[PDB]
Amino acid sequence: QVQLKESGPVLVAPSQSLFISCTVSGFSLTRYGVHWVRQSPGKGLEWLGVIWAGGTTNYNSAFMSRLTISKDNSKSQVFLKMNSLQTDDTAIYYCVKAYRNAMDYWGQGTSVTVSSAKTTAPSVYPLAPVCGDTSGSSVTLGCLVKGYFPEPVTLTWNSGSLSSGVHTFPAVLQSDLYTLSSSVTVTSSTWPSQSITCNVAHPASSTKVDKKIEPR
Amino acid sequence: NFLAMVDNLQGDSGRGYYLEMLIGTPPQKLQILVDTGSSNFAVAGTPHSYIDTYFDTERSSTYRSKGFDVTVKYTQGSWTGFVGEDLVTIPKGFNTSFLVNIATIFESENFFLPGIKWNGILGLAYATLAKPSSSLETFFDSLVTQANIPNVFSMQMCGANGGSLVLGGIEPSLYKGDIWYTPIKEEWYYQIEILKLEIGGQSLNLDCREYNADKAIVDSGTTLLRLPQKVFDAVVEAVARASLIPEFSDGFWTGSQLACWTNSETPWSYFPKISIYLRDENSSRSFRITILPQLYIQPMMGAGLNYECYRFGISPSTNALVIGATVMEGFYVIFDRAQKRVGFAASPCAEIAGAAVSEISGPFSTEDVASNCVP
Amino acid sequence: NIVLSQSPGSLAVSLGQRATISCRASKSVDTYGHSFIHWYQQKPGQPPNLLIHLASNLESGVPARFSGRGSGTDFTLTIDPVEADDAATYYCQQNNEDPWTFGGGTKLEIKRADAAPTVSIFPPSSEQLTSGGASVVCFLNNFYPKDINVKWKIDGSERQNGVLNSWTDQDSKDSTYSMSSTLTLTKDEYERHNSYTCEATHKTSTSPIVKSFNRNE
Ligand SMILES: CN1C(=O)C[C@@](C)(c2cccc(NC(=O)c3ccc(OCC(F)(F)F)cn3)c2)N=C1N
Repeated sequence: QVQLKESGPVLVAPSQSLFISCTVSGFSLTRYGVHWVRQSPGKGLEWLGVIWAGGTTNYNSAFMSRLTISKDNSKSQVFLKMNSLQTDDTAIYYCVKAYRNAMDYWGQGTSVTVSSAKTTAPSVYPLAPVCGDTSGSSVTLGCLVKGYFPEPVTLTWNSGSLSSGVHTFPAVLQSDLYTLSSSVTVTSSTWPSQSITCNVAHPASSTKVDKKIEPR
Repeated sequence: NFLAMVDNLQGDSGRGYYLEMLIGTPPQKLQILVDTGSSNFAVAGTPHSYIDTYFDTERSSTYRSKGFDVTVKYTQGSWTGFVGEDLVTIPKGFNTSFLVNIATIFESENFFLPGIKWNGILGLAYATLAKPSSSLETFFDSLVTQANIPNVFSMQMCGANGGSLVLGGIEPSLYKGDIWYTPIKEEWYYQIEILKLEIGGQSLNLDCREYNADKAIVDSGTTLLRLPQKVFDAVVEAVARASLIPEFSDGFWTGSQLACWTNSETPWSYFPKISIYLRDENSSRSFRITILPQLYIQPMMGAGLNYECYRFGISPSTNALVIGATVMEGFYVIFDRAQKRVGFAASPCAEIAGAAVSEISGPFSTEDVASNCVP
Repeated sequence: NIVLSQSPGSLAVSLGQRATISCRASKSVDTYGHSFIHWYQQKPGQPPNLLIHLASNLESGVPARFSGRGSGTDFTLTIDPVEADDAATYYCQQNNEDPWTFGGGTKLEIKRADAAPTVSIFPPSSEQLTSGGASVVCFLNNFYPKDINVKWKIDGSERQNGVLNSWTDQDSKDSTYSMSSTLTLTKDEYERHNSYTCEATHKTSTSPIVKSFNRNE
């Protein structure tokens, strides 16, 4: 089974250097090229460059002054290094396996934020329904994750077991901090009989937070 | 005498096959493109950047003006000249001189292009295409009358080095195997009926009327195989399903880079054969002309290189399906006007490294296709 | 640089119908009669994924509902019949020349039946109040189409400042959208007032859906 996994700095200051690794599995770097591609709201998808089986690299000419791709066959790793970072280098960075005359398998991507702002843990709050509201056939609960930086956070319910009925909203940036929320809707016979918890991890600040939803 | 006409053409498909002709008195030597897609004999009558020589009427004692002009328009160009008549000799074939209609071109657009070696054109199609009208007797009609030769000519192109235009019949040394004949459907262009196209043994499954939609013609004055847009799309779609292009890797990272090849390596084995089925003179039967990749993946570079770049020899048309020089290079082509038929046979000169670049086979059944595919 | 331009930017198509999306290249992408252009699908939260190789070769394991056509500079991807799972953005990408480039993409919206939102309101948590903040949350869940308006009212009076809204991407299974609205205030401002109201207006009704609560009650 082919798999690619990116690992980079979630946050890096402007001017500073970006370094991302790509660890691959299920194919050999001695047989396949690996491409780098990034995606951002402002520039969309851009092909950055590639390192082929024999170690030849080809680059997007817009980036050649500052981009170096390399690999270590014996470590099953591919490396990207970029210099002279600017805020619009903020993007999700993907490593992608070469295939025929295109690309087949992508890693999940690594989020890179270029800025001088500091890392901040989020505050997590359980959102229970209005006190004394009618106990209907179903019930919606929520979780508010507020004042963090940078993206991303990951939010689950009951350690990921509870996935039916969940909506997790895209973070919005407000006064240079982030807020997102999630709702989950379950039957009346589910809550509050069963424990329901949101779990929120924020890599950049090494925080993992659990908040159980309690009737008000 | 047909043997004296062997190798009377020079040139290539890309810039044309041309025959040398002596015009007027004293004889002025010109280089005439052989064009089965038009019906006028017309030569440069004034200097032009892309021609070496022109016919000067004022210097021929035998030239006679016929008192009218002529104009020709086609897709991206045109020409205009004066009409007269004069004596012509074809050194290779017809040492006796004969009187022909001649248009002397004084103005043109996209007619004389850089790269050509000809300074005139010999249109060999029917009178109905002649300008200003069909009453301007064709060069070949004049020749038939005056030389009393049969109303048949045949053409071999060896550019796949020149070729042969045999005026008056067929030269047995120019083919092997049997001639297959398909009816001329309409006598204007050399229009024939295409029944089916096949890419690597797989038929396109288009309505056969799509191949004839406007018309399918045999045109020595067109370089490439030109296909109506819909047929083009189906063909290149089928070629991509059947081809086996290498994967991108070290030293090969764009599609463009597929064009040039080193170390005697060729792109041919990655590509499928292309077959055109034509209806036989017997209605129930068809035959099939095939071109190998050797013919439609065409080499590009001047001599003295140790690499080769190639171009795809097929392009879209807006209307006609044109069996251009691309394809005619694979076959001996007989324009039997006397019997309203076009013949095809394998050319022995059409070989690369002693291996054939084209095939012809039959009969195949026509039970599964309409009795007429020309709409 | 060969530039790829996709049209339209966004397209809504009913389940079971045909979707046709275009890609135009600024220069021919063809060599040897092959078009070096490829189609990818990108579902929300996932990387793009190759559907059609070399303009028209359907990748193995991609359903026959997907097909690609074109040559020269003009290409189309067709999805037929459209399914719910097809809610995603589609990209063409060329590599006839370097750099390899991608088009700006085309979002396919699945045009399901109109549906009214399910609306829920949430007072500040006792935890956030003990800590001196006051956020009021409204979730408007499982509606179609995406256009929706949320009004916040404090003691019957409308508030415009301090409101942050986020919409989910179209759901792969039920084709709905959901939206969240957060009204943020100081604890002291929040305790000055009694009634908090979020009002949702959506084309599924001429009157808003209203959800409300009274503080400390
Ligand atoms: C195909 N064909 C015709 O279209 C008319 C005719 C008289 C003929 C014979 C010899 C040369 C030409 N010239 C051309 O076909 C021609 C050349 C350049 C053209 O333009 C290309 C560009 F404008 F430069 F892009 C367009 N047409 C035409 N015979 C033909 N067989």
